[PDB]
Amino acid sequence: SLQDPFLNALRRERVPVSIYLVNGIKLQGQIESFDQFVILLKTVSQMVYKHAISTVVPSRPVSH
Amino acid sequence: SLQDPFLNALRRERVPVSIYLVNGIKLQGQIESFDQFVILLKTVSQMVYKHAISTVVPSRPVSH
Amino acid sequence: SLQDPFLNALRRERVPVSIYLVNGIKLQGQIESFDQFVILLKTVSQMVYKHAISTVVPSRPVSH
Amino acid sequence: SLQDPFLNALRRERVPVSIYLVNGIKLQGQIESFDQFVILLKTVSQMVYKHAISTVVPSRPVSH
Amino acid sequence: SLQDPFLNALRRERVPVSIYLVNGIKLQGQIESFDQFVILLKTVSQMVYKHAISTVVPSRPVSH
Amino acid sequence: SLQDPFLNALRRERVPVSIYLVNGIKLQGQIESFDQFVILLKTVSQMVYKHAISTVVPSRPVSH
Repeated sequence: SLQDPFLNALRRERVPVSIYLVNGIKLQGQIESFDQFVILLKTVSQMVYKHAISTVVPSRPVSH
Repeated sequence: SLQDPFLNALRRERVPVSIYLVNGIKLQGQIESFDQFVILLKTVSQMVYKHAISTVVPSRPVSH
Repeated sequence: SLQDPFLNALRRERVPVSIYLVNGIKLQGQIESFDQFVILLKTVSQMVYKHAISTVVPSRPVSH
Repeated sequence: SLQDPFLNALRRERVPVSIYLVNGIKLQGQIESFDQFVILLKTVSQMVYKHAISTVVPSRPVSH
Repeated sequence: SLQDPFLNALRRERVPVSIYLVNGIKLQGQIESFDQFVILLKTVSQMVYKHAISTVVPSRPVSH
Repeated sequence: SLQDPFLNALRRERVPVSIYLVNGIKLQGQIESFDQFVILLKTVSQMVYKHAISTVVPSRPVSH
């Protein structure tokens, strides 16, 4: 109810984001797409499993 | 049955909280919103997956 | 079938407990309440996600 | 289909076991009881969440 | 909705991939097959549980 | 759809396997049996929770 509109706003607005993983790695890029279980983060797109994500941090505020 | 009224009390009362992640990071801010799987924590709001959270600690006691 | 009566006994008897988290932290306090996914542990009550808990250890034996 | 008869054999036969947790801790004792999500391991009984367990190792072979 | 066509594209196109695990290990190979819970990664094929995967990174862009 | 025939092939053929856990431990033995949630790995058989497994690696290729 909140997750989907937040991720969709980031995707639609092409906002650069930081995705912090539970193991301490920081990914950065734009959300190309997402589904129930994964986020596709744009050299290639990488498929990130949500279960591995701790936080998604927009580079700037977004309407949601 | 307990989680939702606790989080809602924190959100409604705008109580500063600490969210401790399973990987040892401490986040701090106010709960803007939450749903089944995520908490939105207010420079930007960040989307925190519950699966990554160990504990939510209010800065002061809250009615719940 | 076992979890609920065990936690309820600890709550009802107000037994001090240690809650060990998967990341190695030890929490201590009394169980105020619990639900499907969280335990509320009593300066403030903190909301502990069960997914982050490894073991719940009573400070003394309890009827269950 | 395998988990329940294995755990029940350990419980019924009162076999000492080692329960290794995902965080590297080793617990030892006898299985008093178990349910869908937890194992009760016998100074006090401690409630171990299965999600925190990596392996259950009997101290000797058991019929199962 | 996104995961399955992405993995299927990698499998069909036999694209070398890197599979990063939550514990920091990097696996490399070609996706032979996958199902709801596992990916088979091609000396032998190894069965990788999705719950252990953080990211799947194609070695080159793929139609999806 | 893939996991069950792979594990069954390993079990039926009694192929030595390595089971790598998410915490970095390596287990070795033969799969005696498995179910939805656990694998029984043959001094004693140990019960390994799948949630703790990262990869299952056959010692030699197997029909599947």
